[PDB]
Amino acid sequence: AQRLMQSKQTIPHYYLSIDVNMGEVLLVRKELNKILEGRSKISVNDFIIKASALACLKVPEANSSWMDTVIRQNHVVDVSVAVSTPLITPIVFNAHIKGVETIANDVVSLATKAREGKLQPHEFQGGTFTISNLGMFGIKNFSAIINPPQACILAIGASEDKLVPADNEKGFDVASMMSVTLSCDHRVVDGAVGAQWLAEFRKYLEKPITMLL
Amino acid sequence: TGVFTDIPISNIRRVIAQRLMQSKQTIPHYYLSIDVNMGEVLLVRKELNKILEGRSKISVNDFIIKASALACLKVPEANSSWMDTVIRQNHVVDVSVAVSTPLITPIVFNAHIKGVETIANDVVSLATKAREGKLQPHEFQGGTFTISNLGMFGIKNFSAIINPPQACILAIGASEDKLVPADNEKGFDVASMMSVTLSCDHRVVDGAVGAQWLAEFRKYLEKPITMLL
Amino acid sequence: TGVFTDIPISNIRRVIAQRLMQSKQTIPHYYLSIDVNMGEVLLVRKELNKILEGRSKISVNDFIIKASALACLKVPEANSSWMDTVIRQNHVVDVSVAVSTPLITPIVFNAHIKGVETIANDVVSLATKAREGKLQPHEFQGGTFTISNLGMFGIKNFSAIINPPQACILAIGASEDKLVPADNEKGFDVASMMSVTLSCDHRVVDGAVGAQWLAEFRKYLEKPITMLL
Amino acid sequence: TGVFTDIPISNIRRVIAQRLMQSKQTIPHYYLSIDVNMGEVLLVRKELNKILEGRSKISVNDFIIKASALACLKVPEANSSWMDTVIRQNHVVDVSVAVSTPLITPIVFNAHIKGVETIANDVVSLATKAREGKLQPHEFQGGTFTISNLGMFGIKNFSAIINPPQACILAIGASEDKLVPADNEKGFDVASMMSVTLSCDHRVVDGAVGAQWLAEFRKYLEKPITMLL
Repeated sequence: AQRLMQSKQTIPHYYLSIDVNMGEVLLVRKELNKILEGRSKISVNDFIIKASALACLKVPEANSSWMDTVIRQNHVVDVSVAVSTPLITPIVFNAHIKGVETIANDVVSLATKAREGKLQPHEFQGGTFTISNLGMFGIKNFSAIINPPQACILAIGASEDKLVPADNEKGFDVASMMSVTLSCDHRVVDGAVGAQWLAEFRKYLEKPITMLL
Repeated sequence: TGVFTDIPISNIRRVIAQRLMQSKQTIPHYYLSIDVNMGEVLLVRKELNKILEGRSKISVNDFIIKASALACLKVPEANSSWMDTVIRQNHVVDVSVAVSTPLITPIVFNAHIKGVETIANDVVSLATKAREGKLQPHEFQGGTFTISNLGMFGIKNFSAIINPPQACILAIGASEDKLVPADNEKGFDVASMMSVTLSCDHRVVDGAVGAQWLAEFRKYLEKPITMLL
Repeated sequence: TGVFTDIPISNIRRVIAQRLMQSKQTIPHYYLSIDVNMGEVLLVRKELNKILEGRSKISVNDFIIKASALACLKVPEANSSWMDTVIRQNHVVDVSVAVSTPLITPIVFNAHIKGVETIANDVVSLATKAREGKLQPHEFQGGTFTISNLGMFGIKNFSAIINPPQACILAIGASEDKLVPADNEKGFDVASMMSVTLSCDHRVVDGAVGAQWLAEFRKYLEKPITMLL
Repeated sequence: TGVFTDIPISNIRRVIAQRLMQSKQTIPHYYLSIDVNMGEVLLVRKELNKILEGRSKISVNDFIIKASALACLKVPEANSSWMDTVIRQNHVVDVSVAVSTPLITPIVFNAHIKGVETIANDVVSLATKAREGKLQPHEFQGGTFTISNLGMFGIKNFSAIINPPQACILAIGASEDKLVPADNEKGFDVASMMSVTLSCDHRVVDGAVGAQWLAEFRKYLEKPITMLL
């Protein structure tokens, strides 16, 4: 409550939003799960991690922190996942490098160490980013408040089935849509770059092979 | 003229010649080979080149780098070095590319991490610094691996000798069009095939693991999306 | 951790490493190769397995043993050893099988005589005594021949180095499905192909006889009933 | 008898054995390979044999000689010798043919000049002087090149070791019938294929030129009239 009252009383928040067409990621996720023996499941959440990290590389200022003297800009990406708990927050370390499946295994081993057992304090340190998704609960859209060392949050909505315009005989087709919102510090993230960040994230997810680049 | 003519032996040629004579007189070499069906990589390469503005070309050679590096992770003992007291096994992958030159050898550093396009740009900037200009000695150090491909010259298959700090080489043949069996009405279809050979130290690489290495490399290339894992 | 890590060199690994370094530094190796059409052996193997109650499985590897042994009889000089004073030519065929192990090498004794199923049972009882238990030293003696196959691992082709008392190795590739020309309406048919390579000493095996050896081996396998002769 | 038997090592066999042990213990060997589509040469060979009265047969081996010689001209460094002080590069091409014998090696002198039929007659008159009669020592001198083919014996592919004054060998496989892709209604056609391997010294032959050599050889044989140029 002190973290929240403090940060919403200091950081000048603002909210940017988009829609992300998740079909292609659904195909690749189905396939990599087929290729894995069942040795390890892979969630959509892992692609979410991988992409948001690479985007933090492409547009660094969404991945920095506001210290009072100087703005601190960090070249390694930690990403903390906001997991609900009867609000434990494991950090995935150096996610900008490690592959999607090691990210998935990392987030599960961290969840097992969290949901029913104690974690070391070292994992709660709120390092450099936060994803926070509530699509399981059926929330369509939501805007979070952020934790003060950092400058941004990523809030993910429920995936849904909308009728987009098409070129076939029917004139339309179904599409999976995720509404994605992004809060920013706005002393460090001016709106055009928050938008640039959301742009790259949108492209790494609309076109998943470009994660290889 | 006459029946024969002589020219003095070059200095750098004697350096290389010492490396080669030494290593083929010490390391117990042996040769494993496979065929790799390159069609899917050709599709993904065409597409990522389409998505790039032409801001940067991407060769097949870069996928070759990325995969051989990740395989070095999956099967570490093909990526190690034989020191006389202990076998030295290194958790970071450097990969040196054997580029022909009127044999300059740039190293791509930490290729196990960096993405395919930064690997492509790295190998070109290293080639520009090599083919017509001097490189720092620091780049010739033969760190931890070597790819060496001669498919441009139309060689189908070839087995190289390796440089002694390391334990292996990857030699890549020309891509070609073979008639594999199929299930359609015709009963067959065309396929792109690359013959890939791999030399090993064989005090450190026993045959089953050299094979395991070749297996993973084959799967990262037959099924390119698994490079994401 | 760090950029590299070290582990002490194993004792048995140094024994093998001495065998390998020694033999690839002494024996003048060379590599002959063929393709062997394995369909007929596949039919006979299916049938003899059907006729056996399941009392004993039979692998393709056993036919490989039986044939290579009979060929050693037909062309003796591929089955001999180079001693410094005289070439030693031995009228009994032992055959050692190079089995991968986390490289244990059981010998099948007098395989030139015993039938295919006793050869299969011999190689399994020897594998059971090897993979998880100690063997007597007497079985590691490298007697007079070596088969070494890596088709299970998907290797297509490979050339091994040999162990110095002997003069040759047989390396077996993966079986595969190639489209050979035919005489029917389609003009072609599928065929099972095994690529088989054979290393030789080449002070004792001149190329025409290494080839003769490979010839007989090819005929005992292309036409399996002639194993009865 | 007994389990083994011995025969004294032959003198000439020790001479050859010294040549082989020496050269595979000194020269840093490596192996390049291609496939050569032999159909057109088969047509021209059939025709020139038809035009000759039967006054002289012509083998495929003669085209092999003519082409490898002209290629030695186009890419000189595959046709030179490694002396310790300087690399010796010779503007005349001798070519020695490795003929099997119960390993006699006649040399065809100045083959870069003489026509295909005089090359054929030269190799037969040299074979007649060799297989059942003594040759002068002057013909065994291993001058500047060696072809060595084992397609008669059905070997598909093989890599030889070379004799130390020289820097390379050409090993020729059996000609075979593969199903290449085509443009007609069937989608494919039969092709005659020869697998050709080439060993090199690799202090004098860097890989791109060994490849260049193999390239020209491939073109003189794929397109036989260009032998006239």
